[PDB]
Amino acid sequence: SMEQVAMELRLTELTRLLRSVLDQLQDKDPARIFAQPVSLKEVPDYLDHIKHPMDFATMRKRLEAQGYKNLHEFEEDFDLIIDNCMKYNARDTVFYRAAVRLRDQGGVVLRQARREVDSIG
Repeated sequence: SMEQVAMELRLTELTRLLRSVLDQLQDKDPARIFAQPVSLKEVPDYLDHIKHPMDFATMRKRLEAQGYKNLHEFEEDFDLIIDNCMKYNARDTVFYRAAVRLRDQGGVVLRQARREVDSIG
């Protein structure tokens, strides 16, 4: 139907906007600490601690399949990246500290993303 096509176009357009958001957030991780999944070869107990792992590569896979239906779903995955890191790692670590800085810098980008998503519909 035409209604289904129009809904598909809206999802494609959201996908384009989320890809720009993802690129902007990932620039706030210049050390690439969050670029890839925590390796279970290297951190074999990770899944005993963290029940829903997340990372930027995994979000990019989901995004390119158009698997984010709305900005809430995308933000949920970004907050998992931060929140997982701040539980597994202590305050005095480069990991924890990178997550704080990504959270603080990302909030700015996400504040305007929410306005754009709402504005454009």
